[PDB]
Amino acid sequence: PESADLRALAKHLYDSYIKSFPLTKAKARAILTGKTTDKSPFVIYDMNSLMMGEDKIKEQSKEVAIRIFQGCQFRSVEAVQEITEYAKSIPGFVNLDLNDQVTLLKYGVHEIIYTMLASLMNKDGVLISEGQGFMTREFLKSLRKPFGDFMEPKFEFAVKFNALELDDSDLAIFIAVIILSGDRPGLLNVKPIEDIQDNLLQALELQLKLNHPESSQLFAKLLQKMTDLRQIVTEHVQLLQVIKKTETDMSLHPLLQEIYKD
Amino acid sequence: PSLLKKLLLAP
Repeated sequence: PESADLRALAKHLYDSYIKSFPLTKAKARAILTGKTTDKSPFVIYDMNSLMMGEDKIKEQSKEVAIRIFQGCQFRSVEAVQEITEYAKSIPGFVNLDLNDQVTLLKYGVHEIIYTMLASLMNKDGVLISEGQGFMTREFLKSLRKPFGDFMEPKFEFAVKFNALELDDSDLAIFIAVIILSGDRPGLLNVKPIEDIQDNLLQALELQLKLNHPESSQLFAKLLQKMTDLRQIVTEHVQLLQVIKKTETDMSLHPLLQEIYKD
Repeated sequence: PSLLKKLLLAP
């Protein structure tokens, strides 16, 4: 009854997630485990392989570490746009005050970016360029000191998050819960957001009980991952300020400028 | 102006 409506909501979110995000976790894991008929991704594991694959997985004369860092930022821009399209499919979201929709995305998108990045990661590297490339974790760690630790916190989160074995159906609801967070700074009307989130949280709990019946306390673990993601984003913002106060001539995409403006 | 607002309004 209420339960049936919660399954219909879960399915609606899954279907909209499929519409919004071209590279799902299911498709990504198939590439990572080599169980797909598609062409294998080009592996970037050192400076030589970067040179060989850079143009295919995409001139300028920036140092390698800066080209990699800024490429990651451009992927983030595309992710923000996909997440925005997904948010608009969450029932109730587009009827919220428009300034509150902006606030929810501004303070939520990076948490979602990290969540979905885990889908593209294993302990050894990350899929890039819509799955056409694979950049190793060791190569990213080898970059000059300001940039050599930029991805490592994301890998650390991802290995632990991926141990929970969530699928795309689980992730669709988890992401929606995060977007509909009523405690973001400057929200004008918190109650309608909390009401939507309460229903999404009920849908998530039922999804996890049905889809992960042997995974004790998985719901509580995911609530804790939401808290962890906020701390991860905070640390990332700190690293960016460092990168800004030590590096020079670093163009930042205007969409990221809006999101990072504090 | 807000770029996020523009994305939110573009159907």
